[PDB]
Amino acid sequence: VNSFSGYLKLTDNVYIKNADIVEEAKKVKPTVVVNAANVYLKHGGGVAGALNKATNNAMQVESDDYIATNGPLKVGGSCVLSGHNLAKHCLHVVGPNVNKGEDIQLLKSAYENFNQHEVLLAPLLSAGIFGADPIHSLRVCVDTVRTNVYLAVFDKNLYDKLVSSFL
Ligand SMILES: OCC1(Nc2ncnc3[nH]ccc23)CC1
Ligand SMILES: [Cl-]
Repeated sequence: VNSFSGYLKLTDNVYIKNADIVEEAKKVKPTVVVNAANVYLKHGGGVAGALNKATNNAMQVESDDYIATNGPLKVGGSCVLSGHNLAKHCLHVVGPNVNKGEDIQLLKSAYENFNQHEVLLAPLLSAGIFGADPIHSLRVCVDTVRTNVYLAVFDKNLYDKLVSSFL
C-alpha cells in the first residue's frame, strides 16, 4: 500500500492520473520523482522547468555542480540527485528529443532507468516539448517498466485521449 490517490490502473504495475507532477510530488513526497531532463540538466521548461521552479532553483544549482564534475548525461541515460522539497530523490532521465532528430528508439533505453527503483512518480518521457508521440511514450512505458510507476499527466485533454486508446 502507498499514498498515491485517484490513479487509474492501466496494468499490473502502471497507473495514471491527470495532474501536474509538481503537485503530486508536493502532496505525496514520493521516494523518487522523475524529471524529464536534457543532457545538460538545464531545467528551463516543461516538467523540468516546473520541478526546478518548485525547488526555488535549488535543483538547478545542484545540477550545475553535477555537470561541472561529471559532464553531460547520455540521451537515454539518467542520474540520481536530491528531490529537494518534492521527494527524497529525483531521477533525472533523458528521453530523446524528436525535434533535435534524436533516435526515438532511445525512448526504451530511457524508460529502462525506471527499473532501478521500486516505485516512482513520473511524467511521460519525450512527450510535450520533447516532441514525441505521447501515446507511443505510454506504450513504451508499459512495455518496458516493470517496477511500480505512477504517471502524472498535466494536460487534461491529453490524459483523456491516453486513457481511451489504451486497451
Ligand atoms: O502533459 C503531459 C506532459 N507534461 C507534464 N506532465 C506532468 N506534469 C507536468 N508539469 C509541467 C508539465 C508537465 C509530459 C508532457
Ligand atoms: Cl512539456
